[PDB]
Order: sequence, then structure tokens, then C-alpha cells
Amino acid sequence: MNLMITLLTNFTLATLLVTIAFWLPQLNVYSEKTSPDPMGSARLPFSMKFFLVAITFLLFDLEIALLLPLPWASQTTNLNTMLTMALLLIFLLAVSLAYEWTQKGLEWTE
Amino acid sequence: MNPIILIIILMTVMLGTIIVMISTHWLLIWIGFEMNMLAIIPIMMKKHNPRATEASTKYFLTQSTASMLLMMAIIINLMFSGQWTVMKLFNPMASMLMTMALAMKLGMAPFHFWVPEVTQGIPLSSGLILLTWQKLAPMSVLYQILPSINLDLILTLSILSITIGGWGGLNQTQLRKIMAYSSIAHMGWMTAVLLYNPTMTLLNLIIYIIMTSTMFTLFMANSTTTTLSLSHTWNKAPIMTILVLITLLSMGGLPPLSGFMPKWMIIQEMTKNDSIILPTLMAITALLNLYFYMRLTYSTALTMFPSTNNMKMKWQFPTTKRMTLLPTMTVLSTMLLPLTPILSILE
Amino acid sequence: PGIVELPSLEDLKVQEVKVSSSVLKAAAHHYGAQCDKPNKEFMLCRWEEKDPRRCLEEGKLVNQCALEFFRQIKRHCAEPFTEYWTCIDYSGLQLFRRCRKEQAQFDKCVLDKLGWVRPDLGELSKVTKVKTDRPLPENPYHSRARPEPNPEVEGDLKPARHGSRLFFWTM
Amino acid sequence: IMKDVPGWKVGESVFHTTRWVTPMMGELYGLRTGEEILSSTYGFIWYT
Amino acid sequence: VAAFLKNVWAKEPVLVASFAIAGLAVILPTLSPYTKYSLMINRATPYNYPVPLRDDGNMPDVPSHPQDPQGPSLEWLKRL
Amino acid sequence: MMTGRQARAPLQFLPDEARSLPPPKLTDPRLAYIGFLGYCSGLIDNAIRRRPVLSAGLHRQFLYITSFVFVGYYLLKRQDYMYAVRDHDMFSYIKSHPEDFPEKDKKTYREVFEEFHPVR
Amino acid sequence: PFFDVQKKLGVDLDHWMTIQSAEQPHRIPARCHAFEKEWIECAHGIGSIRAEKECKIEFEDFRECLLRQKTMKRLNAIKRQRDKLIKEGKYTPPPHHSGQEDLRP
Amino acid sequence: YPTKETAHWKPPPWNDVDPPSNLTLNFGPQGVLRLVMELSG
Amino acid sequence: PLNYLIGGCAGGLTLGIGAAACAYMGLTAALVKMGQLEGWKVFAEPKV
Amino acid sequence: MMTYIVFILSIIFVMGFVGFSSKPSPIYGGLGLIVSGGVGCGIVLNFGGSFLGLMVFLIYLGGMMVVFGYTTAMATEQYPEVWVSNKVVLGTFITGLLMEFLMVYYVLKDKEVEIVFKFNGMGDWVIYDTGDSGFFSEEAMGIAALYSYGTWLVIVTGWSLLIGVVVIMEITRGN
Amino acid sequence: MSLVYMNIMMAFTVSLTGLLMYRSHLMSSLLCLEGMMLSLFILATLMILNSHFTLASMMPIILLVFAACEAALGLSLLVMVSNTYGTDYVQNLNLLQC
Ligand SMILES: CCCCCCCCCCCCCCCCCC(=O)OC[C@H](COP(=O)([O-])OC[C@H](O)COP(=O)([O-])OC[C@H](COC(=O)CCCCCCCCCCCCCCCCC)OC(=O)CCCCCCCCCCCCCCCCC)OC(=O)CCCCCCCCCCCCCCCCC
Ligand SMILES: CCCCCCCCCCCCCCCCCC(=O)OC[C@H](COP(=O)(O)OCCN)OC(=O)CCCCCCCCCCCCCCCCC
Ligand SMILES: CCCCCCCCCCCCCCCCCC(=O)OC[C@H](COP(=O)(O)OCCN)OC(=O)CCCCCCCCCCCCCCCCC
Repeated sequence: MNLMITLLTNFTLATLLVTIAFWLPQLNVYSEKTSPDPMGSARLPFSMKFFLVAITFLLFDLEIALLLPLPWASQTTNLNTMLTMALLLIFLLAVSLAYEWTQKGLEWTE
Repeated sequence: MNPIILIIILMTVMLGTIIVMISTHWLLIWIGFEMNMLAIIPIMMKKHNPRATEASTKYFLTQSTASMLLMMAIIINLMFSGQWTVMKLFNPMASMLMTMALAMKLGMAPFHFWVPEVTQGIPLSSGLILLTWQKLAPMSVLYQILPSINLDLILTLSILSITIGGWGGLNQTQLRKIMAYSSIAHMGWMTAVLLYNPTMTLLNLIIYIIMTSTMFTLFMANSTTTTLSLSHTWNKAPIMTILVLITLLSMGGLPPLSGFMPKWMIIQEMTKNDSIILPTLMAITALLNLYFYMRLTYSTALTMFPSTNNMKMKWQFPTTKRMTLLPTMTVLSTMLLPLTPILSILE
Repeated sequence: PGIVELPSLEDLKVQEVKVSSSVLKAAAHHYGAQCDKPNKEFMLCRWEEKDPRRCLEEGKLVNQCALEFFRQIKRHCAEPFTEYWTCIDYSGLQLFRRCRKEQAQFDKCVLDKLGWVRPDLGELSKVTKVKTDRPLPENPYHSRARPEPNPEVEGDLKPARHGSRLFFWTM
Repeated sequence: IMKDVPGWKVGESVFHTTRWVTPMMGELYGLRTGEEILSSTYGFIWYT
Repeated sequence: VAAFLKNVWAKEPVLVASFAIAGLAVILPTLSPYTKYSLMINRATPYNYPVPLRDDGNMPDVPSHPQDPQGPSLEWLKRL
Repeated sequence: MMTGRQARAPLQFLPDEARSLPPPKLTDPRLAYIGFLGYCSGLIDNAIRRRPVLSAGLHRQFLYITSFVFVGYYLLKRQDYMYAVRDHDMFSYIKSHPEDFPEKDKKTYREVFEEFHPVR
Repeated sequence: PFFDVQKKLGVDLDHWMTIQSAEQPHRIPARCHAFEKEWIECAHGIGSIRAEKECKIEFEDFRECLLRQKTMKRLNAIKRQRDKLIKEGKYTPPPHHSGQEDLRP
Repeated sequence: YPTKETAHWKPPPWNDVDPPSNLTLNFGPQGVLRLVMELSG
Repeated sequence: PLNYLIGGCAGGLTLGIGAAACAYMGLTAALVKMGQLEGWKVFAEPKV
Repeated sequence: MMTYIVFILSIIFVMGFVGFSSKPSPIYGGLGLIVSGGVGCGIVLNFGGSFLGLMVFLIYLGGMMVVFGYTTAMATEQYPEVWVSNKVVLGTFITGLLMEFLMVYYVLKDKEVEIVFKFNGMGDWVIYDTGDSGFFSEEAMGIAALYSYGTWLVIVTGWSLLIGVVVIMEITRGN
Repeated sequence: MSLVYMNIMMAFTVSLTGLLMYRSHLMSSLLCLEGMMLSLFILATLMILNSHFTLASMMPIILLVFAACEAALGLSLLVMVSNTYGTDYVQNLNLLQC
């Protein structure tokens, strides 16, 4: 409840500062401006490499989601199994990074 | 594709199907389907043309929707049973949703609308994988949940599969679409006998996989993807002219060939259970499949023969294609009806 | 089905340990040492009867022995104990490690005036044995009669009488 | 309360067993005020 | 094996440090004399109540009180 | 149907109680037909690769025949096992439930009346 | 085809997450540990066809532990009759249901 | 068998492949220099 | 059986194929009354 | 009202799914799915599954809807909208959100309390804090037992993620 | 049945019918599919937390991981489609009519 009250306070302060920063200079009657970029008007070029770094982020982020209960996993009675699976998860994340390396995937945004 | 990457991806397809087959937990079933779909997508995009990307997209969307409905069925089972054993389901809502999800995974009708398109878009080897190996996991789950499967639902989906897989093969000249509608009809036959005797389901699945693999292996060995291009085979490889077509006489189900064995055992096990109208009408629709596939047999070892001049140049080169297991699969798909009581090994 | 049977409000009246959680935690190790036997009789009764209604008198004995424990603190070592649970009570997580001098003075006065040795690290978490005079609950789950299993197969395996019997296949 | 309603048995167990079932939140704090229900069912979850 | 190692420590010392630290992390806990103590500390941490046993009459190892001499010891943990 | 029988001993191709059954002889007509299937697979294997069908690859056709006979021997052993299990389960179930399987009284045709239907 | 490789090789791959009454970390029971244990020990080995009609009582107890439909129905009946007797006026709440009596422990 | 709605379907290609640009930037003056770039990513 | 054999044929005359559905709709409607007579199950319950 | 916060967040969740499921554009659909993920995460957090709700924020909204918005911005070419002075450009935004929250209030009408007060969920809804757990979270220890107990699950999940990396690098190369 | 579960299932079916009614884009289809995944996460989480069933706490994390890998696969398929045609329109994906 205290969390949600603090979130509502932060959101209300943010929306209030946005509302003030949009409405306070509009009280000025400055001028009605006439005719308000590197490319002229062409389409947005798709870049394959930006998409590849976003997907590589998503896959390593899922592997990180697997890695997150490790500070709780250290407390277990089956420690040999836990240590083996933790080292195996980080090793599969490293094998994913090595395969991403050795197929020229990390190139021109390395 | 790097052949090491191809071997690792094909082992991941096989591993996903094995994980569906051997696991007792529903989450591992869902995981095996996710792994199987994820791994089979690059097999479809092996040639990188727009048709394979479109086919992989449609396959992804249908199999993904089926995986989500499968997980919703599993979650409703956890509501009404508090457990995860892969066995019968404890709600008709979960049974209905899982039967719908597995019917989408098999491409049974009315969820059949992806199988000819996806089979058309992808090459012949990936089409072989999609029409043989991908059938194994949902038929295993249907084998294990049959105390829960609604009878009227599975019989409706089976007759709609047999009728639509029959009436799909009239207008076709593309061989992959013909094999896809043959797939829809045969999956209807397999799920018709599922709630009566699932050993006959496994018999129909094994004989169908042998005949389908014979047909796709012959289509790869002749480099033919259409009827019109299959009809040049007599001037190029004459032994292929008879093998394709008497295997195709097997596939419709016609004695004394081994493709008559599954449909006859299904009719036999459904009339024990006092169903007489249903195997009669299903096998009349199988005769409609015979009607169209016999017209294709006429077109290849009869009327529309004519050749081209560059056959004279193809005559000076033998095949180097590894026609793997093609005599074995061709003998198994034709001369196995005298060994029909071997079906007890599937009990 | 049946009426669930509940004890009366006179079966539930006992004098309560009306102290706070820091007051309980400050005397916790000496409570585990000194009030061991009725507490362990009650928790054996509680994991065996699996029912709070069959454990009420052992719970009253627990509450009685706890009250006698705190009376015996109050008669002898009231000010070192108050000095100790005030310092335990200041902390947010109620740390023992912030309050070692008040612990030392409380343990000194308790070992002098009462002879209670604070248990070592490892002792209060041991699994002990309890001598009881109540019978073991023979059906604590109130399970009814189990279904009779399907009869197994027995006898040697004779061959199939005239083979597969599949329409005309003689073997 | 349940007097005018016919065919009612006070303290009827909804189970077919006589085993003690652990009481739900609304079996204990059910007829009580909403502040006690808030402190019972969202107390620890919302605590800071 | 010594020319290649100096060559890769000249070219790519980040990856040499990475493979060396990961190799130590793999093969070092199998060689440590304190790995057993992690197991012994984790199985001596009492999250649950030590539910007592009904004294049948012949259990000379199960104590009757915490301060009885028999039972599992954590003097190794206080000493180390 | 019989899936609850072979659930307590899973993935046994031939259990230990299969060895109480007589094996198929090596002169089994079923196994001789499977050897014929091996010979036909050898002949098609020479035909599809444009080889002299009766001459080329006698080692290869002999491995085809030997491989089909080798697989089919254990297939026939499992077939005989499963029909033996079917009959054993049937007979034990008839012996265990007498009230569902009564001996029906066989009446001779001097008491059995059939309606005669003349062909005229 | 259920190829029971886990029982053939004697390995456990997924039986541990299968039921609520299995071995749990730190011996935490589920809410319906006893009800599922009674249902499983009833329906063990007799087959599903016998288990649906011979173990129906244990399964109804366990489903009603899981979903609490009869209990919520009974509580709604008691609370709606209480609302009717408040609005008509033939009932007044006691001090231990208005928060006025400084609870037991 | 061509009906009306399927009569305008041309057949697919034989090898199943079908008949299927780079960015240009004007870095204006907004020393003063105007660069007309041709980028390829 | 003859009653639905007429009414299915008259359904073919209001179908749109006129005397074609007379031998089709009435022949399908004849099977419905005969199935109601002799207990014909198309979606038959598994028994053996 | 404050007792029924899980039911209210579920009503907001269903309304947000109606919001993006009618599909005005994939970008506004992504925005509606972000808001729906936040309120469904609030549903999870108001039972006490705090690690699972933080997995929603960190993984679902934090990586996957980021990659969805990132991919959506590289397609569906943008075009401007109304941009008249601050009554139109922000006052219409405020009135639109006021109508949306008044719709959130207006779907909770007398036809809804006939489903609510007949089948009163609160009073006995969140039974998660029924008794004591101890010095742990049960939810956290069950997630933590992925490494001691869930060995096969870790093997198949990590292998599917490695295969996912390989599969994406195959199908995106275009060769 | 239970009360909040009806809402989560109704959200699942609304996102299902959104996926089962294509308007224009393939991205909207992936959005409806991942809304279905979100509702599956919420529903599995609420059941497993309600039942106090400990070892299934790791189940919705595995659901999230496998289906977000699935969504990465869907985004890569959409990118290859959009590089083929220019847009991700579903009416550009109709060459398999013949
Ligand atoms: C002292 C120690 C040593 C003792 C050694 C004693 C023997 C010495 C010789 C060693 C070799 C023994 C060979 C097997 C024994 C004889 C088996 C036999 O005749 O069974 C009669 C069997 C039943 O008659 P039976 O009077 O009740 O029984 C007499 C015995 O008790 C039969 O015994 P059973 O009643 O216990 O038999 C069990 C059961 C008896 O059968 C049944 O219960 C009835 C159901 C049988 C299957 C019917 C399927 C119908 C639909 C498919 C039709 C396919 C198309 C036909 C063929 C097209 C061309 C390939 O068998 C089966 O079900 C097996 C399936 C049929 C295979 C029969 C054996 C074939 C071996 C050689 C194959 C060579 C290729 C021939 C053509 C392939 C088809 C046969 O006859 C048939 O079913 C009619 C077909 C003819 C049988 C095959 C004749 C074998 C010799 C062929 C020589 C010519 C080859 C020419 C070149 C290749 C073809 C172009
Ligand atoms: C209850 C049952 C439980 C399960 C039991 C067993 C089920 C078996 C199911 C078989 C499914 C087969 C699936 C397809 C084969 C898999 C391997 C593969 O990918 O083969 C194709 C491969 C691709 O090579 P590629 O480089 O793409 O060549 C194209 C040209 N450049 O190579 C080629 O294209 C080479 C050409 C020949 C390919 C022949 C493949 C035949 C495979 C099937 C054999 C018969 C089935 C086994 C026996 C019956 C089992 C039921
Ligand atoms: C066994 C424990 C676990 C091991 C696996 C997990 C390790 C943790 C870190 C994960 C790293 C993941 C990525 C690794 C990719 C390796 C391949 C590679 O990078 O090759 C290219 C590189 C040359 O770099 P280049 O391509 O030019 O890049 C441009 C910048 N110059 O080439 C290189 O740099 C060569 C890299 C390989 C050789 C490194 C040798 C280090 C040896 C240290 C002592 C031994 C340590 C024990 C472990 C065994 C190592 C063999």
C-alpha cells in the first residue's frame, strides 16, 4: 500500500511537471510561426544488424532470467547438482556468445 | 547451411519429439513441442526464397496458436486436478482444448488450412519431415489422453479430415499439395480408430509414414515437384515410373498392397463397436481419394507422356542422389499385407 | 455430510503469555532449554494427531510452563532481562549480535541465581525423543478402506491357441 | 443467523471425511469487518 | 603450448583472463578442502521445526534434551 | 488395450516370460517371406541405381536378405509373445469371472425349432 | 506411444514436479497435501476406469479442497442471510465481529 | 479444373524462387560543410 | 421411411439439382427414420 | 473497494486486452500490451509472488516487449497526427484518458455486482497468508529448486536457448 | 468456477480472437499471441501461488523463457518477410494460393 501510494505520488509529480512544462510557455502569445533532417523524405531503411543485436539481447536476457535464482540456489542441500547446473547455464550462455562470435554475427556492431 | 548445424538442428527436432514421447509431466510435453517447432523452422528456410519464408511464417503461427491452446488446456487441468501427470484430463474444457490443439498440430480439418500451403512452400526433405516426423508427438499425446477425449468431437474432426483431404486432391497438380491432402485424409483415418483401438492408430501411422517416405524419397530422386514434371520420368529413369505409382496405389489403400492393411483394420475394429455407417462412409471418401490418385497414375504411366530433347543429355548421367532406404521402403510399402498379424508388436 | 465438532469457548480459555515478540526472543534459548519437555510433548502430539482439537491440554501445559518460566525470570532476574529485551526491541530485524553485553549480563544473572546454561550453537535444533502415555493415532488421516487391487497374472505362458486368429492367418 | 432457512445444519462440514481440514481465510475472518480482512489477507503482502 | 599461450596473451588478454578464470571456477571446487563444509553448513541450518520422535524404548542415539551429549554436533562450526 | 499389462515392465522388447514360448523355426514361412522381401529389396536396390539386377552386389543382396531375416525373427518372436499374452489374459479373465461367462446349454436339434422357409 | 524411458533407466526426469504431495524443498506441504495423498493412495494401481467410480469420494474432497466451491457457496449463503437480517433488523453483530474485544493471544 | 476465380492463377516457378536501395543523407550546414552521403547501413 | 423419402425429395425441389437431390436428400432422410427404427449409431460408443 | 483490488486489476487487465486486441496499429497495440502486462503483474504481486512479478517487469516488459517495440519501429512507417495548440495536443489527451478511467469505473455497475455480490470473492480470496511459512518465501525456494531438483528442466531449457541462438542466426542470414 | 480466473481466461480468449481475426499486420498477430502468453503466465502463477505448491514455482519462468524464445523466432520471421516485401502485411503473404 505504501508502495502504491509512493508510485501514485511519483506519477502525479511527473504528470504535474509535464503539464506545467507544456502549459506554462503556451500562455505566451509569441507568434504564429510559418513553416515549422539529413534524409529528404525517403523511407526508413531497415538495418538487419540492429535487429540482430535486439534478438541477441532477448536471448541472453532469457538466459539471465534462468540465472537469477542463484543467490537462493546456493542455500541448497544438493550442492554438487546446483553447482553443476549453474556452471552449465553460464557455460551455455558462453557457448551462445562463442557461436554468435564465430558466425560473424557480432560485426559492424561488434 | 553448415552440416554440423544441420545435424545439431535435426537432433534437436528429434529430441523435442522424444521429449514429448517419454515425459510424464505436461510442462515437458509443452517444452518438447516448443523445441520441436523452434528447431524445425530453419529446415523449412533452408533455401531462402519468399515461399519458404511465407510457409515458415504460416507454420509458426498455426503451431504457436496450438502451443498456447495446449498450455491453456494444461492450466485448466491444473485447476481441476492440482497435478501434472500426463494421463487423462479432469475437465471436458481441458479435453476439448487439448484435442483442438493437437488437431491444429496435426493439421486435421478444419484446422487443415496450413498443410498444403506450408508443404508447398518448403523443399521436399523438409516436407517429408513435416508430414512424417511431426505427426509423431501429437499422436503420442492423443494416445495418452484417450480416456478424456470426447467421442463426438474426435469423430467429427476425423470425418471432416477425411472429407476435406479427399476433396482437396481434385484440382491439384503440385505433388507436395497432393501429399498434404493425403496427410489430412490419413490423419482422419488414424484418429477415427483412436478411441476404439489405438494399436490400429499406430499401425496406420507406421504404414502411412513408410508410404509417405517412399513417395517423398522418389520425388527427391527424380527432382519432380509437379505432376507435369513427374510425367517425364519414363524417358529418364524407367524403374522410377512403376515404383512411384504402385506406391501411390498403396497410399490410397488398395489390396493386395500394404496400404489397404490400415484402413481394413480400422474398419474391422470399428465394426466390433457396432459402428457400421461410419467406416462405410469414411472408406467411400477414401475411394474418392482413389479416384483422384488413380487419375494421377493414369497421367504418369499412361496418357500424357511427351518428352523434351534434353533428356538425350540426361541419359548420359546416372543418379548420384543417396536414395536412402528407397528399396527397403518400397518393399515395405507394397508387400507387407501377408505379414498383417505383425501388428501385435504395437500393442 | 456431518457436523464438524468444535470445542467450547471454555475449552479454549487459558492464561495467555501477554508479552511481545522481542520479549519472547530475548528469553528464547533459555525457554527452549528449560521448557523443553511439555513443548516437545505438544509438538509430538501436534504432528501425530494432525488436529488442533486433540492437542488442547498439551497446549495448555505449554502455556502453563511458559508462564512459570517468565514468573521465574520475574522473581530473580527482572532488570537484566528488561535491559536485554529493550535492546533487542530497538532493532528492526531484532538482531542478537547488536546486544552482546546485555546478553552477557542476562546470562550471568541467570546462571548465578538459577543455574540455567544457555544452549550451545546446534543444540536447540536437535531432533529429540519424547516419552508419551497417549496411544499412537492409528488412522490420523481417517482414510477409509482401500480399493482391492486388480488380480495379477500367474501361471506359465502357453502359446497362442491356433496363432493370431486374424481372419485366415493360421499363425 | 441461520434459523429461518429450512434444512440447514450449523457446522456442516463440506467434506466427506472427519479429518481436520485447515480453515480458509473466510472461515475465520469471514463474518468480521473489512479492516480485519485487509490486515489478514493483504497485510504482509503490502507491508512496505 | 607456451608459444601459443604467450601469443594469445599478447593478442587477446581479455579472453585469456576469461578462459583462465572460468577454468579455475570449474576445476577448483573439486580440489578444495572446504567444499564439504558448504554442504555441512547448508544441512545444519534449521529452517524447519525438529519434530521429535516417540520414544519406543530403544533409541540410544536420539537425545531427550538438546543439552544431552548424544545428537549431531556443531562444535566444528564454532571452531573451524 | 494391453497397455496396462506392459507398464510394470516398460520398454522390454521380449520379456523373460517370452522365453517360455517356443521360438519360430528358421524354416518359418513368415520368416521365409521376410527373406523374400530382403531379396526384393536387393533387386530393387540394383534396379534403381542401374546395375545388373541378378549379378551386381551379391554381398549387398545377401546383407539385405540377412538383415530382413535378422529383424523379422525378433519381430515374429514379439508377435508370438503378444498373442500368447492376449490368450493368457483372456483365459485368466474367463476363469476369474464365471458369472459373466456361463456355459450355455447346447440343445440338440430334436428340441431346437427352426422356421422352415421353402424355396418355391 | 509412451516410451517409458524414465522407468526403464531408473532415472527421474520429471516425476518430482508432477504432484503436490511429492518431496518439496524444506518440507513445505501444499494446501491440499492430505487430500491429494488420500486420492492417490485410493486410486493407485487399480486403473482409471475403476478409479473414477471407486475413488469418487476422495476425489470430490480433493477437488473441493482445491477450488472451495461448496465452502464459498456456504459462506455466501451465510453472509447474504446476514445482510438480509441486518437490513430487516432482526440481527446485530457481536463485539468480536466489529473489532472491539482485543484478540486471544 | 479451372473455374472462374482460379483461372487467373499463373503457375509457380520451377526452382520455387520468385522475382523480387541504400540510404542517402544530406548533412547540411545546420567551418561550414555540406555532405551528401550514401550510406549502406 | 417412405414419409421422409417424400419430404427429402420435396426439399430438393426447394433446394434451388431438382430431381438429383430428390434421390439424394430423400435417400439421406430415409436413413434417418430407419436409424430411429433399428437403433443405428454413427457416433458409436466404444464397447470392446 | 480496497479489498477487491485483485478483481479490479483483473478488470483492467481484460479491458487492456480488449484495447490492443482490436488492433488500431501495432504500436498502440504494443502500448496497450505494456499497460496490460503492468496491471497483470500487479495481479501477481497482490498474491505475494514477488519474484514472478519482477520477472514480468524484468523479462516480459523489460526484454521482450522492448524487442517487439524495437522491431515495430523498424517497420510500419510513421506519419504525423493532429498537433494544434495545447488544448488540442494535450487537453484532448487528458479528456480521452478521463473517458477511459470513467469507463473503468462505468463497467463496475449494478449488472456487475450481481456477479460480484452473489459470488463474493473477497472475504476469502487471497489465502496465501494463511498461517506461517517461516524464514523464507515458498515461492522463492520453489524457484530456487530449479538447480537442485530441476536438472532436466535446466538441460532442456538451456539447450533450447542455445538452439534458439543458432536458429535465429540461420534464418536471419538469408543465405 | 473461481472468480479472477474467469477474467484471466476471458483475457486469453479476447487475445485469441484478436489473433483469430487478422486486420492488417503480422506484428499485431504476434502481439495477440504474446498477450495469450501473458495471460497464461498470470493464470499459471495465480494457481501455483494459491495452491502453495512449491516446485511448480519454476514453471511460469520456464513458460516465459520458452515462449519468449518463440517470440524471438516470430520477430525474425516477420523481419525476413518485411525484407522480402517492404511491409509486414498479411496480404503480401499469399503466394501459396497456387
Ligand atoms: C526338418 C527341418 C526343416 C523343415 C523344412 C520344411 C520346409 C522345406 C523348404 C524350406 C522353405 C519353406 C518355405 C515356406 C513353407 C511353405 C509356405 C507355404 O506355402 O504356405 C502356404 C500358404 C497357406 O497354405 P496352407 O495350405 O494353408 O498351408 C500349408 C503349410 O501348412 C504352410 O504352413 P503354415 O500354415 O504354418 O503357414 C503359416 C502362414 C500360412 O498362411 C496363411 O495363414 C494364409 C495367409 C498368407 C498370406 C496371404 C496374403 C494375401 C494378400 C497378399 C498377396 C500378395 C501377392 C501374392 C504374391 C505376388 C508375387 C510376389 O504363413 C503366412 O501367413 C506367411 C505369409 C505368406 C508367405 C508364405 C511363405 C513364402 C515363402 C517364400 C516366398 C517367395 C515368394 C512367393 C510370393 C510371396 C507371397 C506368398 O499359401 C498361401 O498363403 C498362398 C501363397 C503361396 C505360399 C508361398 C509358397 C512358398 C514357395 C514359393 C515358391 C515359388 C517362388 C517363385 C519366385 C518368387 C515369386 C514370384
Ligand atoms: C511408433 C513409431 C515411433 C517412431 C519410430 C520411427 C519413426 C521414423 C519416422 C521417419 C521420418 C523421416 C523424416 C525424414 C528423414 C530425416 C532425415 C533427413 O533430413 O533426411 C533428408 C535429408 C536432407 O538432406 P539435404 O541436404 O536437405 O538434401 C536435399 C538436396 N540437397 O536427406 C535427403 O534428402 C536424402 C534423400 C533420401 C532421404 C530418405 C529419408 C528416409 C527416412 C524414412 C525411412 C523410413 C521410416 C523408418 C521405418 C518405419 C518407422 C515407422
Ligand atoms: C573450461 C572453462 C570454461 C571455458 C568456457 C567459458 C569461458 C568464459 C568466457 C566465455 C567467452 C565466450 C567467447 C569465446 C570465443 C572464443 C573464440 C574467439 O574469440 O576467437 C577469436 C579470437 C581472435 O580475436 P579476433 O577474432 O581478432 O577479434 C577481433 C579483436 N582482435 O581468438 C581468441 O581470442 C582465441 C580464444 C581461444 C583461446 C584462449 C586460450 C586461453 C587459455 C587460458 C589458460 C587455460 C584456461 C583453462 C580453460 C581451457 C582453455 C582452452
